[PDB]
Amino acid sequence: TATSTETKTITRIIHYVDKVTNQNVKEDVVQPVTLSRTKTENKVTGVVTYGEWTTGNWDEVISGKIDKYKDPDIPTVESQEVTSDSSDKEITVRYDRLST
Repeated sequence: TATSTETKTITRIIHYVDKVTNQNVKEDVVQPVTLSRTKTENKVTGVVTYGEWTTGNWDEVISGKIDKYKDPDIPTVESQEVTSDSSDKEITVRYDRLST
């Protein structure tokens, strides 16, 4: 009965770009969540059993105001539950320059 732990990381990245030029107007926000489960192996029979994975959450991220730009298309990126079935995500928040 040998016990070990398996872990994996699921990540959401938020990008902030100019709507037209696609230049990044803010630093990326990177949200890694590391889930785990127990692994039990009988070394005589070779039988391996796995426990349930933990769960996580990508936190809400408010898109800040940037000088010279209108309000972002997405004012806030919502928090999201992360499970072992979740895939990595990328979200792009877009800012358009003032009309002036």
